[PDB]
Amino acid sequence: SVYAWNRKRISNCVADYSVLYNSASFSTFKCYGVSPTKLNDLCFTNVYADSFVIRGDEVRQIAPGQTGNIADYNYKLPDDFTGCVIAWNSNNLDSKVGGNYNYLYRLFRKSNLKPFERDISTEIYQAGSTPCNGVKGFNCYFPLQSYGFQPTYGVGYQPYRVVVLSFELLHAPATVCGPKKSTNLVKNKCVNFNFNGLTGTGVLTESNKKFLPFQQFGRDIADTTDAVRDPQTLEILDITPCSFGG
Amino acid sequence: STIEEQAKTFLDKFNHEAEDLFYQSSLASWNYNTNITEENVQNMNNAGDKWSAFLKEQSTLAQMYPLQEIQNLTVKLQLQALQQNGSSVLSEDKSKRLNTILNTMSTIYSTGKVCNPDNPQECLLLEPGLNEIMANSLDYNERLWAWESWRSEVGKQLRPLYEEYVVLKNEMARANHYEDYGDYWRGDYEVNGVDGYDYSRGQLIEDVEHTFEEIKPLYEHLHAYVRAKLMNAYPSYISPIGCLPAHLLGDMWGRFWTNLYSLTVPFGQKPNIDVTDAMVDQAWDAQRIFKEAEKFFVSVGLPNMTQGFWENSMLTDPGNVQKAVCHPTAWDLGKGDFRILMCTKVTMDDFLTAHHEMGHIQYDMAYAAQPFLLRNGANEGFHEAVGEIMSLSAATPKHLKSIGLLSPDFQEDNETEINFLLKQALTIVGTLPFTYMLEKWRWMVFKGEIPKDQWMKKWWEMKREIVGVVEPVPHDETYCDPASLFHVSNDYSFIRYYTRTLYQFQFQEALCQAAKHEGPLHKCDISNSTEAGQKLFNMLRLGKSEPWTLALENVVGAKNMNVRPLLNYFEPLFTWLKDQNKNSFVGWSTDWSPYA
Ligand SMILES: *[C@@H]1O[C@H](CO)[C@@H](O[C@@H]2O[C@H](CO)[C@@H](O)[C@H](O)[C@H]2NC(C)=O)[C@H](O)[C@H]1NC(C)=O
Ligand SMILES: *[C@@H]1O[C@H](CO)[C@@H](O)[C@H](O)[C@H]1NC(C)=O
Repeated sequence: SVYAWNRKRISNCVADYSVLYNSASFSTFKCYGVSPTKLNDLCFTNVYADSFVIRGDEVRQIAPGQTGNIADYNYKLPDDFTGCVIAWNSNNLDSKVGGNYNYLYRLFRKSNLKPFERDISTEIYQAGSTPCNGVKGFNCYFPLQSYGFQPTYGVGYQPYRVVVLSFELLHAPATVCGPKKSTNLVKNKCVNFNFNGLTGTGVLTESNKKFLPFQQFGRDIADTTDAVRDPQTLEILDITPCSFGG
Repeated sequence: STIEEQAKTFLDKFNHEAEDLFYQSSLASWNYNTNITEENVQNMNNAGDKWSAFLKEQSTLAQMYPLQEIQNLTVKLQLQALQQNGSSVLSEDKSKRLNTILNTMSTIYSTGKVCNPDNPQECLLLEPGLNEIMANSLDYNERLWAWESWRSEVGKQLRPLYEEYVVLKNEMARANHYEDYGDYWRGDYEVNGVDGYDYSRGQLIEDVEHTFEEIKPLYEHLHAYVRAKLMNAYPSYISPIGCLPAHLLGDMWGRFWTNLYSLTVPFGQKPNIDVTDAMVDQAWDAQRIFKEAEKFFVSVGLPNMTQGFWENSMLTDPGNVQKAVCHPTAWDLGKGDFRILMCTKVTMDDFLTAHHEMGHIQYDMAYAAQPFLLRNGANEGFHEAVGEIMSLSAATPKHLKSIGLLSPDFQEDNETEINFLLKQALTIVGTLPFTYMLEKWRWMVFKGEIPKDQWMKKWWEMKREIVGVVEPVPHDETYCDPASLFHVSNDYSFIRYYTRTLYQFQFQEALCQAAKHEGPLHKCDISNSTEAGQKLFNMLRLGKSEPWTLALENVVGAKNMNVRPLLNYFEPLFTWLKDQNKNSFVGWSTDWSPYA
């Protein structure tokens, strides 16, 4: 639900944002702190996923500096938020011909919801001065109401699935990041290489020395790299500077 | 304890279930109308009782709120309807007696049976039959008998029921802080908001009749013309100085006079506006007709028609086993759902009717952002007027030529345009005086200023002067002409039908005023005119949020109700009929009668 929006922690993996961006089945995908093109380039510690199904009209309400029945009581999003949200039509999945009543939204709240805060309380809302013992009466109401998603509901009213991606930058080591570029191995030509940050120019040949199962690269003396193990076939290469002279 | 803030919470709580339950009821009604079956009959009541019982407790809660200090105009307007409990102002016995008398008054009308004297077992009903006997025929005996049977076997048996119903309805209306019952009907044409735009029920009463005297030269001449032509049609039946009976009107009540257009055609050799061969030649089925009309709607500037309408709506004939009504209806089930229910046929009249239904759809979706209690027209006379504006704009030969329907070398001129305008006027200005006198009669019957003896003898002796239709036969007070009507047994307001067309013409003038179109008003077209949309757009989205007094400001500068376009639209027909009625004296002498 939206007042009880689920929270999932994603860390210690690689994120495939390209397949998420290229997909054309997503109704809404807009954000400003990070442009989607460069999202795979730079990465953070971990991410938070919040999945809930909302009405089509309310989709625009989930944005920084917004207020509404959802943006103020069911979910509050801080103005300094980074990342963005994926919304897509789910009328044929979430809704049913008899009317989906399995989703609920908070309508009343004495205190406005705080950013990145979820309130699961179901206290009997009180408006007037009448003493109510948790029972409905003159002006004592309920903070939660239900969705009535139906297949015959028009656009802006059909059940749309919405996943909020919250990005955070703790001082702890970053875990989730983007993929590689791979390219292709070429030998016996003065080229330049970037083997896991081992940036440098040279010519790569085949060698015969044996690394123990845990080294990554060797060196000989005066701290100059002399051999590298490729991270794909686990073979020992060699490095020679392409010639120069007067 | 504040009341203003908690009123909004109560409104939201009421709405959250109000839209849902109204949507369920609308879906059930559409299901029943689309396909009828025994199962789909009892569920209608099973939903209607719940919907009605939902309206009682919300108004029950709408008495503890002191609606005298709430400052928000929107909140005050919204809770004004909330305090309206409805029929809970009298005793339960009186309420059930009134419900029973309404039901029996409707059923007696629904069981009308009149048989021919020669064959005692051959009766005819409101279905095609005795109504058609005097609708399209050239006779004076069968028409006389049919009208006599209708006015004697219907209305006379309903007389005591109406007698009790009038006083009961007046009494229950008095308990709602109302001086009468007609005041409740006039409450729609009433605003108590901003100063300078305020309106009163008595203001409506006076302004609905000060808008009637400006059409006297337009009407009387026409009457004389009709009378004059009736002289060439029915010699030695009516004196040239008198007035015609109700049998020759063409309808059981003479509301529509277009049935005599073909009989009284000036130039019968000139063909009328016919495109039937054009409709059938290239197979104009219902879908492509609706799509071309939608293209015209887009050319007006209206928002794009919503996807899914082509799917849910059943455009064609319902079929053979799935019985359904053929009443042209445009359903707005809510929550973004729109549908249409019509028995489509390839006619120009059905073309205009489809235009009307889609105009209703557009107007309905115009105020979708309103709260649950504000998705209604600012008055009764905008929905029908908005729908009929499109019908009026779709009949111009300019648009018909623009859609490849008429020959490019056509010879439209003054004679055929005058004939078409006469056909239009027999429907347009052919209803004003009878409607006005009917509504006035209902009003002082509601008021009670006329006693129990001046009810039926007054009806004809005032119809003689308001319209000019002679009493074909002697009658006593046991007769009741008005009771033999659709909008008298179901308690339906009829004043809407008076201003409605006027609104059209006002808009039909005002838009034309903002159209840069030179020539006659009838030939004025709004096709390919984006500027003609936004003026309308400034009011359609208003809905019931703003009173109609201020709503009638973005289209017409004048906020009053002055009858400008009736003397503006029908200028050539009137100036040609002045030439036509040079010798025939206009007006009717209320002394000649068939019996004396
Ligand atoms: C990553 O690199 C390749 C990518 O597929 C895989 O290793 C080779 O996989 C191919 C077929 O997928 C085999 O024919 C080779 O024999 C594999 N070589 C080695 C050295 O594994 C595998 O998915 C990954 N390999 C490693 C070492 O992580
Ligand atoms: C309306 O929507 C239809 C369906 O996509 C489209 O073909 C058409 O171009 C739209 N017209 C306008 C004016 O938006």
